[PDB]
Amino acid sequence: LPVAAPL
Amino acid sequence: SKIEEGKLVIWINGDKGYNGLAEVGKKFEKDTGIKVTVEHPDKLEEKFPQVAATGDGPDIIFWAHDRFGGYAQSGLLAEITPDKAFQDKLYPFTWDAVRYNGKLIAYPIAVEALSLIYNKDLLPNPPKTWEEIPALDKELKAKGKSALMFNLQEPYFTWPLIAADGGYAFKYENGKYDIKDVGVDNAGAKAGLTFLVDLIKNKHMNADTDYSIAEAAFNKGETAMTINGPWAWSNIDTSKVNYGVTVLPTFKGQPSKPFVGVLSAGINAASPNKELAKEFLENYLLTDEGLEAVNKDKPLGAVALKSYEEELAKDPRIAATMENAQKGEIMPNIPCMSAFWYAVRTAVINAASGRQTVDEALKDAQTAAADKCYLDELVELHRRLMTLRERHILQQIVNLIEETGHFHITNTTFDFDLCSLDKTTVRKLQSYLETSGTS
Ligand SMILES: OC[C@H]1O[C@H](O[C@H]2[C@H](O)[C@@H](O)[C@@H](O)O[C@@H]2CO)[C@H](O)[C@@H](O)[C@@H]1O
Repeated sequence: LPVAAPL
Repeated sequence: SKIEEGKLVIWINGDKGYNGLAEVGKKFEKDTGIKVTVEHPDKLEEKFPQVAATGDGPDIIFWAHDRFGGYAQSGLLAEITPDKAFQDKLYPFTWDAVRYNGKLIAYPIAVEALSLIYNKDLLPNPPKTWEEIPALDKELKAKGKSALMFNLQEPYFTWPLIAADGGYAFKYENGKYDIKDVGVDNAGAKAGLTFLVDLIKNKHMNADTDYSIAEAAFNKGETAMTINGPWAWSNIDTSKVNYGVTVLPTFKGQPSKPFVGVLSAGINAASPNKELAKEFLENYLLTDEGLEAVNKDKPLGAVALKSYEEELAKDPRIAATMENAQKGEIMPNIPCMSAFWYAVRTAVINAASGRQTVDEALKDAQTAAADKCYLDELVELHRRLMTLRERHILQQIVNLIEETGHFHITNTTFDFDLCSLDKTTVRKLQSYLETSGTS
């Protein structure tokens, strides 16, 4: 379950 | 489209009063002109999500509330919209059982709990403990009878004993039902399952005893005791057995803890008759006369409708149903309930057959149920995190992840995997999100 938030 | 408009098709289990319910449908037809068809297909709790996913099935589905959360999550149920006046007619706790993610997804009908049912002619005073059943069985075997026969194939019937010293399998935390870390695997549950397996090894019970076998034996006066719900009372009345319905036996001094199901009626999301379904359930079924027609066929237990429950309150069999319900555990309705039941069913079958030891069987059931439930909560948290946009909230989530160090940074993103986090970190994200005002 990878989560990506804007850097 | 696939479901016929201008009529109602209702599915209810074969053990319930489907003929009494059909009589309420004849009353609806006499007043409105709408025909009501009642059906009781085999394995309807599994057939319903199979046919409703394709836009098919009945307009109305009856089952205990535990399965409805899974149906609602798959988009199979219509949200119900009773007004305050109608809601005030049923006990508030019954509405809680049919609430999923803030919305009411079914009409509660009745509160079901298993009780110990005994033959007063063979056993004037039933045993208060499970421990005294092996010697009682020896005494009755000398007279050509057995002490106890009950369905061993479904975890619903064996769970009360397993949980007597085990305690509750679930707990409420962060606005959601969570299966406990040792809700199925603890020493008390192992002691309970061992007692059940020892009953079989000592020839006091048979591993293949199912619902029909136990019901026939009790109703023919062959066994002094059985474990069953209120629906079974009519068949015993017909058999003319002089029976009592009482508190389940204690194990290690602890009360047996049945899972409490609220028999509920959901409306299929694919139904073109949602308003007719609402009128039938609110104005016909959930009335003293509607519930009496179903009750007279097969007793419902402690009904959700206040007015009719007061008229059933004096029945000693209902007092026993309520006492066992208070000692048991209300089933959660979360979608992983399906996996919980499969896992406990497999543990009881494997321990009773010698396929696994008791310890191995419950350890594996705890792993299978907790992995499925935890995976569902992670999928939901991932969905929740991916919709957040507000800077302060995102900074705080990232601050919590940074404490663990389980993250990576790319040219454009801050990355982490919910699967690589410890459960305490996941609980902190859930706790923070509950306070952030966002859902
Ligand atoms: O055994 C697992 C099974 O338990 C419950 O089903 C009960 C049901 O609530 C009663 O109304 C009655 O029909 O007996 C059933 C057990 O045979 C859960 O409701 C169900 O989802 C679960 O699979």
